[PDB]
Amino acid sequence: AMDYQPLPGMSENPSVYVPGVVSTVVPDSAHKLFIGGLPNYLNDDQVKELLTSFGPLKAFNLVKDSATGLSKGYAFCEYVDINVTDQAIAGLNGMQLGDKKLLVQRASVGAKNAGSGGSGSSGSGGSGGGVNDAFKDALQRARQIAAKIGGDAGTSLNSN
Repeated sequence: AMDYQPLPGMSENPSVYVPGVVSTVVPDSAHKLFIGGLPNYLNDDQVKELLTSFGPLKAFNLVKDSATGLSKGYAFCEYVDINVTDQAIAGLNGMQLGDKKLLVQRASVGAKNAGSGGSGSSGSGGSGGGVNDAFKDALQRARQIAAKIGGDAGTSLNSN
């Protein structure tokens, strides 16, 4: 048994009462983050602990292979805190966990992803001050939870 059922009338919880928490399909918006270069053995739930560390997440849609059923190495997610997007992406881009680092860029409804030529400018500064640079705490958290799960060999859904 590996599922979450809330108790109707007994605690509404902070933000876990919803079974299937964080939408598995992320509605196309400008606060949609694209994470590329992530381990194929990490899916939405497992990557949540890395991404949600910076702010509250609303939806998480990993690119999953339809052939055999594993992560394709990329994911799309959106912060409910639309403001946190700019800070989180600035802190999470280049997130280096062990020997693998993720490329976190903006999907923006299939805009261009980081621009890379005109469409990726006007942001070369004014990031220091608002970004909480605790990627150390996020790293430790993520890597220890990844180890806790055993690299997709268990669960960390402690919802009781």
